[PDB]
Amino acid sequence: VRIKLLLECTECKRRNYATEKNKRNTPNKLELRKYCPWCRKHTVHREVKI
Amino acid sequence: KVCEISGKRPIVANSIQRRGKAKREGGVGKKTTGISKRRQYPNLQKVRVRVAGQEITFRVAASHIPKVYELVERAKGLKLEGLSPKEIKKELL
Amino acid sequence: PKHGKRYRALLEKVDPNKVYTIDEAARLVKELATAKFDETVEVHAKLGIDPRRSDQNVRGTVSLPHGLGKQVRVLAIAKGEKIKEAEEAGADYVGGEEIIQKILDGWMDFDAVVATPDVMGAVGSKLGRILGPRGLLPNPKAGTVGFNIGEIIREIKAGRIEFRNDKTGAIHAPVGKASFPPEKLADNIRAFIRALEAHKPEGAKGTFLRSVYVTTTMGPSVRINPHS
RNA sequence: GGCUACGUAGCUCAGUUGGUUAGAGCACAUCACUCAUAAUGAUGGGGUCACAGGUUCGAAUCCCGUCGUAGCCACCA
RNA sequence: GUAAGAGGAGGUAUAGGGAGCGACGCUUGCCCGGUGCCGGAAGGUCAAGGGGAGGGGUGCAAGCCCCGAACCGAAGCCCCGG
RNA sequence: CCGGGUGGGGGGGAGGCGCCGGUGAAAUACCACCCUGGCGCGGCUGGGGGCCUAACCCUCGGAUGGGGGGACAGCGCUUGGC
RNA sequence: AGAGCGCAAGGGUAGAAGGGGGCCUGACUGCGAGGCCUGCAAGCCGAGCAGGGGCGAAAGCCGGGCCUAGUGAACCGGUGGU
Repeated sequence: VRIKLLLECTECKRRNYATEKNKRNTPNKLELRKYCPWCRKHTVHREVKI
Repeated sequence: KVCEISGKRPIVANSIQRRGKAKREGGVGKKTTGISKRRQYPNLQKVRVRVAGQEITFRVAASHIPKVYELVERAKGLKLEGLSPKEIKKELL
Repeated sequence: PKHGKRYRALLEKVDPNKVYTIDEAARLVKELATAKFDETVEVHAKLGIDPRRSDQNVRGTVSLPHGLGKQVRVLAIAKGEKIKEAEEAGADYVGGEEIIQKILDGWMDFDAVVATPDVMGAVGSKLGRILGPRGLLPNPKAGTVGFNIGEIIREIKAGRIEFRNDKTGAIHAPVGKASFPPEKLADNIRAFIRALEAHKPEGAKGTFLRSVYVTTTMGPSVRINPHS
């Protein structure tokens, strides 16, 4: 449910994608998790948009 | 009716106000989808101008009055005598 | 008598319907300073950001590619080690954690403060009723939080400038100093334009460059085409 | 969805562009006055100004963030 | 009646139309909370409209097309009471 | 805000004032803009009232006109409601 | 092994799935051998492969949760990119 909602992280250094979920209710300030983009190896990743 | 100048007669059915509801984009659409059908017909009016020897009335279009006074103008160019209402009026044009 | 005699002459020089631009402003508004000493070019800049917007009142921190030349002396409360940095910069009695009372126990003579982030906490809590409120204490962007804020001690000695919105954006660029002629005026004003366009809100419509009034400090000013 | 008004003492209600010193009647309280209840007066307990945030040296007095309440338009593959 | 016009009525508020009960005698009580209906020169939301801050495509440009803020636009519903 | 400020007319005259000091959030001549509320106008844009008649509507023994209403009504188009 | 293993119960488990700490982020990317299942459609399982990543002295585990419930084909359109 929206409270857990749905959000998507994106790499820095222009765009890139990967799909995830949140939990605003739970102490979830902001997210900057570490993943891998289509282009190149594992790098950064920032959370943004619905 | 039918204007005594450049025709101009009524328009029906798929003439319109339609109702419709239409479509645009304001989400998935303005309201998306939506549609219907209706009716629509011209203007007309009155110009009972003097001119020449007598008095004469007119059924004019919503933007063709200057043409009427022009008709007056051409009319003067000939001889307009004798008590003949619409008879002179028709002779004009 | 109303605005004085000097300003009535200096009234017959404005013709309150003009522009000048940074050019004619540099020159003729160099002239417009026949009252005393070093009048501060007062670029008075006004825009529109709803006199608070929670966080949209600039901060602008500038030394204007020339120099003021006045004083701040910084003072600073730079926890011993940091004092040393300020000891090569312009900072009177850098007192790591004890000149605090030569601010709090009523002993002025200073500006800026620079301090450190460490003491910021400490020294931000003690003097947050005079310095900060009125203008000095940290404001973590006014060249008053750090050790690289001593390179900023240098920056402030060369000129801090503080641009804030108050109620009209307003801000008063302070150079001119009625001893700079066309040159220094030209490049100072143009620099301030650059900083003006450096610090911009996140979506404030209107004119982010109406009022310029580049008055020295004693007289006329009428705009600068607020752009050129 | 969009825009409007509002939500403060157990009860109901004002103080609203500051800056002071957050109320009013009911009610609870130990008294006071009546020979006698009630009428009314006094002192206390109960605000945590819809919640936080930010503007201010200093907001219940303003902008901002969430909800509940309502109102009209208006959306729903 | 699309309409011209028609009746109403060449009648005029003791008259013309709509609804309930039904001579006559007694008599007709409480509820404006929901709703219908009367009224009301503050206001809330909304139409096209007026307007033009601001954006973009394109031509070297002059230019043209499109998007559109602030704020002013009724009936109405909310509103206030009968 | 009942305390002074703001403005003009004048007498009269060579004399009158601003910082720090002091107080508080702030220091108060002068300069720059802006806000608060206000007042006068200028660009745009509306609400409401009176009058005239010549549009248009009616009416009086043929009326070319006299008399009433009148920019509403009537009508065409478009706008939203019910 | 009657404890616990989020939630219902079944099945299962202390040679761990339970409970404590450390680094992290494999709710990984491009593919998927071959099988469950079966009217279609949808659902179920996963070796290995290659890119790189985390832990491990290592041998090695990792394509979310002990599993079975927590779900909606398509048509339409929003939004960022190619």
